[PDB]
Amino acid sequence: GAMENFQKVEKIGEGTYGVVYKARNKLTGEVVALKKIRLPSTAIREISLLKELNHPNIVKLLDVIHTENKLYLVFEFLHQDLKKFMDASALTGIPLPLIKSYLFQLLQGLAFCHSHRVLHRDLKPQNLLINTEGAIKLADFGLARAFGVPVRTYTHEVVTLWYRAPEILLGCKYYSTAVDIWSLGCIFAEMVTRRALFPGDSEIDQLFRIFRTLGTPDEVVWPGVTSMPDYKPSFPKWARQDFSKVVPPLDEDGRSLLSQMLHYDPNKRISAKAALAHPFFQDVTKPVPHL
Ligand SMILES: OCc1ccn(-c2ccc(Nc3cc4nc(OC5CCNCC5)ccc4cn3)c(F)c2)n1
Repeated sequence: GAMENFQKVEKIGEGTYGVVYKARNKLTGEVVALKKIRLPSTAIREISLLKELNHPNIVKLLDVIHTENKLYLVFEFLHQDLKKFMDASALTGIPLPLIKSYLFQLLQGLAFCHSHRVLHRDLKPQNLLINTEGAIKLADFGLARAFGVPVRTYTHEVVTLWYRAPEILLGCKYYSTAVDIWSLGCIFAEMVTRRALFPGDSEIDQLFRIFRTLGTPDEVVWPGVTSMPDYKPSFPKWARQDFSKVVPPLDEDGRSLLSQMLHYDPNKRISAKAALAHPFFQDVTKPVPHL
């Protein structure tokens, strides 16, 4: 069949929807990352369109193969993920110029996809892939619109809530591009501090962690919040903390940017385009990482 063209080399990992292998294309000679999803007509159309969603900071979708009750997604191969790099950099920290380069690149990736009205909806360090040159790329872009974001993965692993926007947690059915800015803000904070910003272990724990740092949202900061489906007037009313406490020793340009990425109101939250123009990026460079 179709899959006799790919030689499996090694197992990379386990995604939300299926297993990912390093593989060799026998006809072209290319080394690829092959995602195998066990199987929907609408999903096939939506995923096939992602072959056109091409940008240097988006993991290249080389092909989509629907065969034998399975969907194979053939991706470009990269060295490792940001999670491994952050774990490896725990003692010393990722240098600020490299954090800045990576955030700048990821914002370009978001600005591109958002310009075509495609959301990621499940950004997290495991979906950010790096090479030895200094590039970083977003993996799994567009798969959430095709399949949804489940509670558990295909292996029953808990899908993390740590990067989930508060509008999603409060039960908004209609997600804007702002949900990805929220997630990337949380990732930015984690790179700087070497600890997850909001490591919640349930929906309410996630919400209350957000509230304990940013203040419990009300009608002043977020018009309509008190009418949202999963909003309860019984939520405790926590005061907002200073960003100087949350992400030390990050400078005022970095804190300004982060604060705008974590605005409660999706309509007030900074866009990817606007974030690229932020003064934080005035001295941005492209360093080569220690991998
Ligand atoms: O524990 C440390 C360790 C062990 C092995 N590695 C590791 C080896 C190779 C790669 N390269 C890679 C992986 C990809 N993965 C994709 O999909 C998954 C992304 C996350 N969400 C689920 C789907 C898509 C395209 C990919 C392209 N290259 C790597 F990233 C890590 N790291």
